[PDB]
Amino acid sequence: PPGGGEQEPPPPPAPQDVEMKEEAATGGGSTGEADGKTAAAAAEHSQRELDTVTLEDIKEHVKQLEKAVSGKEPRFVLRALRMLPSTSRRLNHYVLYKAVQGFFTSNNATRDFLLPFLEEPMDTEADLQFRPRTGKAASTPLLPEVEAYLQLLVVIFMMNSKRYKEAQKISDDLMQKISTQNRRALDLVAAKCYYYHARVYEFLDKLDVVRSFLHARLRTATLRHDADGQATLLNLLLRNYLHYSLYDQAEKLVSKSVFPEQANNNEWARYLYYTGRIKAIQLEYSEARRTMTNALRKAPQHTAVGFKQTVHKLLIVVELLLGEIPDRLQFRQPSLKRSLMPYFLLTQAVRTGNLAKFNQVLDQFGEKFQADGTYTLIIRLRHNVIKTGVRMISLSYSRISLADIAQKLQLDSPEDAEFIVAKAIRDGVIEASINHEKGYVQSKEMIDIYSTREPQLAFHQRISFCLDIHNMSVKAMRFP
Amino acid sequence: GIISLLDEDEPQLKEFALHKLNAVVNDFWAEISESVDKIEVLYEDEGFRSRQFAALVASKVFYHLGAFEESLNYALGAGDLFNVNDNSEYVETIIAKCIDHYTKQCVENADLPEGEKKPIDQRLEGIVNKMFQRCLDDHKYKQAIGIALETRRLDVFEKTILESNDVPGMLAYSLKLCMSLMQ
Amino acid sequence: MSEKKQPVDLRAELEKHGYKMETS
Amino acid sequence: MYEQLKGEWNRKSPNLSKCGEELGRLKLVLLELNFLPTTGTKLTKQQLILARDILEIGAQWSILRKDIPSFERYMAQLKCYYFDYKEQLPESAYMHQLLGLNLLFLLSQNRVAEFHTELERLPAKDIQTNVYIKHPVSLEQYLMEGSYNKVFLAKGNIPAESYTFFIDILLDTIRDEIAGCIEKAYEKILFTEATRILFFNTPKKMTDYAKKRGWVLGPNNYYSFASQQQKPEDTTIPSTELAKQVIEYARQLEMIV
Amino acid sequence: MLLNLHKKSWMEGLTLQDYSEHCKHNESVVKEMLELAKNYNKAVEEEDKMTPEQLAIKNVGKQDPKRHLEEHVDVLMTSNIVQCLAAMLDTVVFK
Repeated sequence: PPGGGEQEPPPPPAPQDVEMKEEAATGGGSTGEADGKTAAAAAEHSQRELDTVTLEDIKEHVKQLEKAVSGKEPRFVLRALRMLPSTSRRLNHYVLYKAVQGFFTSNNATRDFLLPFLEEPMDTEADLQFRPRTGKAASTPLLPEVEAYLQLLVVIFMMNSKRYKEAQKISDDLMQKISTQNRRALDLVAAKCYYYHARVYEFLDKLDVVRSFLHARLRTATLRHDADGQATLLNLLLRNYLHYSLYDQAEKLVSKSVFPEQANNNEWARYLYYTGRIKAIQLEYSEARRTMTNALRKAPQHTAVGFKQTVHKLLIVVELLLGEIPDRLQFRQPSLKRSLMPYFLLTQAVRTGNLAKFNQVLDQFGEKFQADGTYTLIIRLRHNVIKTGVRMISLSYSRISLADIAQKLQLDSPEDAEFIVAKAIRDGVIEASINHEKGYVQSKEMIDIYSTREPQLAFHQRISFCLDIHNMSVKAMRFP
Repeated sequence: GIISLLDEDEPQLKEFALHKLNAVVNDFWAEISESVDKIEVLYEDEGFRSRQFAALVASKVFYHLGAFEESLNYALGAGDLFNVNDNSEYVETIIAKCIDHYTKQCVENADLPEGEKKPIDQRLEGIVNKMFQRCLDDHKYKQAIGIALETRRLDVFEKTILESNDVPGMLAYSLKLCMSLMQ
Repeated sequence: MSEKKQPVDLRAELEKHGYKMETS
Repeated sequence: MYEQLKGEWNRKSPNLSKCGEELGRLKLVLLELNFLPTTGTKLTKQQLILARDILEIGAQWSILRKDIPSFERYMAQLKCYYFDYKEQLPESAYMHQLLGLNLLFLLSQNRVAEFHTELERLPAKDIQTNVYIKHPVSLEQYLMEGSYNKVFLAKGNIPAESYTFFIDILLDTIRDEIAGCIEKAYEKILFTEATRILFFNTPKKMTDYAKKRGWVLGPNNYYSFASQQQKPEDTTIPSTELAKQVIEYARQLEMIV
Repeated sequence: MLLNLHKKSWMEGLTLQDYSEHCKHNESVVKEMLELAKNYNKAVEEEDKMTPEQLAIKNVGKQDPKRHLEEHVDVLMTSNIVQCLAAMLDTVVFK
């Protein structure tokens, strides 16, 4: 008891400092950044806010409860106040409440007091200049609080932050005018709590009412604030719309646009994983392997944790349907390994041309196939076994009888033996010629050609268009 | 895919189809894309009294598909039921496209200067002075003289300078704004 | 990051090759 | 109240007149409740379920008359019914196979994309039971096998069920696409195995294709001559576009400059 | 005219001959100087691949660059002479 009682005081001071000065220096600094320059945007505290939010998402967040200085909620949410020279007095009032909190119990517990608190900014009337400061002062307690998952009486409080964000959405439909240099930070912050829309709604069932609401927000941002807005909202669309049918494959067709410019960073890569599974549902394997590889290869630096391992998991699925895959056991991480353990023997069965080896993988690992969600291609891969199996033996064997190859091709009668190779040439597999009497399959090859034209002529536009973009970057980054 | 109802002959299934459209189209905004060619069956049929609203929903799917001038063409063929209802935001876009195309059509006809001028539909110029009633009723001279400079025509502009109250001397420095941006 | 997506969730052969001789 | 509605469901229809009469009574249902947007009080959606049954048999009648716009209309109604914002509905016997049997015709006509996106709704409903999925996918593997043989044996055993004129066009789109996926280009083969290509005994389809193919008609044999074919060189035909390639590329070089 | 008289040097002798003399040689022994140019490819670019690693050691630019820039781009401009003047063969040989 004395140890646990005296170890309570040490923890709070760290949130009492960094959690106090995180939105004070970044948010209060963004106030001066939003007064001037305006360049145009930047607003580097918006990306610094991303660093602080992602910092809280690990440790320590805020609430929950923690029983440490719950008076931080009324601190920033009250006392604009009101015009800038009067706000300076309230900038001293934060220090006044620092002394009040340094004297008495400092209101270490709020809970049901969030009802007057969250409505106090509406009692001030008003900030009135910066809506992102009002939305952030209310959300910063509540957004990390969603990670508690208590599911009692505070879920509707998260919904109240969603209503405050809807007031942020109506103001996202009006002012402008003109260059709402704060709406990019509103795109950032709202995309977060739009994913908190996803989490809080997923506590019970699908959000479908918010699918029409997301389409209302996604379409009302057109065309003005779509920049960096439409990208995050399209992932908010694509993610759960990939979980719930339907039509998103043809919906993103008419939705594009592209939509440029890609922001922010890994956002477009993960979008190419989301739409990567989409474009993989059309089964064209050149665009699917390029969108899946570009999804993972374009994503630094992690941690955390396993979904960046999931894009790598589903990445080589289209490579399994290509007919040739390397053994990936050397790419296993300490985490991704234990997650894909069935998928290991799966791609090992894809390398081999044995049917029973692949079918036993299906019967045993079908439970993990339910966990991943990819099924339909597991039964049709038997056609990849007959095409890779015939690619194997044909190129392999000098002249193979249709009765001897019939074991690995499982039928290979005297009739279909013609089509196996012939319709493989239709798919561009093997050139083997067969004169059918008994018969026997005599595989030869003569090709000397290509390896030339498209690679070098494309490399011209590749390199040139690249260095042109690198011009568009460097030439435009010299403002300082 | 509610557009499949249009294959049946009698128009009452079409009015019930668009009654399905105007509500749940939020998720179906992209669904009508491939079937717009089937919407053309209603848009090109004169004996169909609801072809107007058929051009409304066709202008909505074209609004989601990114088509602007095409949505303006169907806005002209959307009759009276189009201009009467404005909610959400369908307005600022189509009136931006309408005013833009209108003022550049007026500039096109102003260089002729006279004769051979292209035909101007009464509805696209109808929502010009009708939506300008917002500028006349709200008593905003800055925007009123703004659109008055856009139309490039002396008649409706003569009505803007004829609006009530004052504007005692405001035409003077308004011409300073004109000559500043004058081409 | 931690932002965005990720926080959501013939043998060798020895014996057989030596046996091929004495098989036939 | 209202009806008589499902009285013709057990007897089906002797001709298309009763199908059009059912379309008329269903039109009266469309005159009152229509398809939407009545949430309810799902008691008003009870006759929507009673409509789903006759719309399922309406799709069986639509394929019975072979008319494509009919089927895809009632299939879109069944889709939007299961796609409606309220998913919970009384379970219907055809609710499962209407996805899979249409999927059977969908993939067995050689569509490799729409199979994945048809079952991409959610995997759970497809995994549980009543699986018709195994036949079409292996059938497609027997399309490039090709078959013919194992498909004709699979033409004797079909799930099926109640969908016929779909598999009729499915067979037609199989026959012509075999002649499209064979040559060019394949090498020399013998006669009696081209009798094994199209099977039957000596059908007139072997004369229709041996003409269409062309290719070659040899005695007791067939050839790919001549040769393999047309012998692309390509000589200097690509050299002109090779010149043009750097024509506008040196133009891009001057754009830097 | 006296301007074009000395321009005969860098343009062509007759404005026809000298670059029809470039149609005389025309890659002919002109690949020998392409072999020496591709020897300048191997020579200069084998020490050009040593440059960016050293840039990572010294951190970074010694000002520099070695230049060791452009060069064989001009050889590719002679490749524009290759593609153009050889595309004239289709006009020369046929009618």
